[PDB]
Amino acid sequence: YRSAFSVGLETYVTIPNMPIRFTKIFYNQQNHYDGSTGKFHCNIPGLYYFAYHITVYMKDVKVSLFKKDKAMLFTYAAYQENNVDQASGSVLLHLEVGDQVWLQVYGEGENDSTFTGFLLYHDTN
Amino acid sequence: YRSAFSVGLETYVTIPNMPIRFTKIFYNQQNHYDGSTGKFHCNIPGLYYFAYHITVYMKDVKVSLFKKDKAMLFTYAAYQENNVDQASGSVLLHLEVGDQVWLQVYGEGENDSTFTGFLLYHDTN
Amino acid sequence: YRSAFSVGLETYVTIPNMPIRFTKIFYNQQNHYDGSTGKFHCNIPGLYYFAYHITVYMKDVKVSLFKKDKAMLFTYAAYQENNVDQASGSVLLHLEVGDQVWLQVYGEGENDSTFTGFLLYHDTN
Ligand SMILES: [Cl-]
Repeated sequence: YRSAFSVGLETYVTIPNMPIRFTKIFYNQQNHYDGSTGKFHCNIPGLYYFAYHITVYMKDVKVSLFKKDKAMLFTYAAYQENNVDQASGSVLLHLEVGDQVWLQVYGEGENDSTFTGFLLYHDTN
Repeated sequence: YRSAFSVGLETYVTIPNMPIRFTKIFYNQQNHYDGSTGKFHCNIPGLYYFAYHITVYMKDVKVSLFKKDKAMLFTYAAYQENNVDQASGSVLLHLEVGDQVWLQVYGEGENDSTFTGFLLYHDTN
Repeated sequence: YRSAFSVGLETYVTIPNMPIRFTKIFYNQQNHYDGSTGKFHCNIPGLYYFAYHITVYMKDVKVSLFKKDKAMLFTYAAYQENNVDQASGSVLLHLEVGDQVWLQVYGEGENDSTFTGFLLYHDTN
């Protein structure tokens, strides 16, 4: 059971209020990261590890890791960071088939920023 | 073989000289992280990956990752960071049954801070 | 299939223009990290996760994660960070037998810095 991705941006600060569209692709063999939207689509249910290191050239930075719960049919910020120019973070999240995870930043308009996730434990039922 | 946890705090700077008691729980299905103490208890021996991203609102910050060696019957700082407001780190540690791992900070009294660990390789004997 | 390492330095800023020779060893049971050179040697082909948290006491810092592609017979910077005193990063990289991965920093001459990697998915053919 394989499902992983690692993507980059190579810029200072992308556009806010939208999913960060990471263009640079370090790994994406299962094609579970959508480069056209910046969202990771879960196709294998289980526990996933997400890690990111984002640089931001904005004021009042607000970094959020979103999860769209497919079964609950609603989106929420599973993780949030505030007022940090160089925001780093990592978290474990359990995902179901259809769930979506992506990164988002908010700030006021006035370096490799990464976003990595992989399946650690797959569900066994 | 599953053993993982990912926990948060959602505050600026917790209390020093004691294990950081992470209240927010992102994942804890094996119930190996003690929310009442902030210590992870190893129940499966093997190689574990620990990662943390702590924000601190204190002076002369001192971030330490402690390991209580059950067999050696003594506690030591397996990792330490000094004079960093936004401390990030990750490390691989081999643990035995009964070992304990936790985070601790020291500073002078005057944002999601995470602490994640999971079993990478379990011992085979 | 096991192949992992986690190493430290315990200093402020090592020497530039050369692979960072991490002397402190948190884990190295497969002996795939060369302490005399600072390079990780891949002996099991597959997808590897690399994470690092380097502190630097230099000006115009330039942190790079190098990969020597054994089959292509050439070395390139798989990851790069610029003008960051406390540089953190993580990435997934696929490696073949003979590939080498190491960290490198550039700066102008005027705290635990870690470097961790482990085999996530091994190739199955
Ligand atoms: Cl990290």
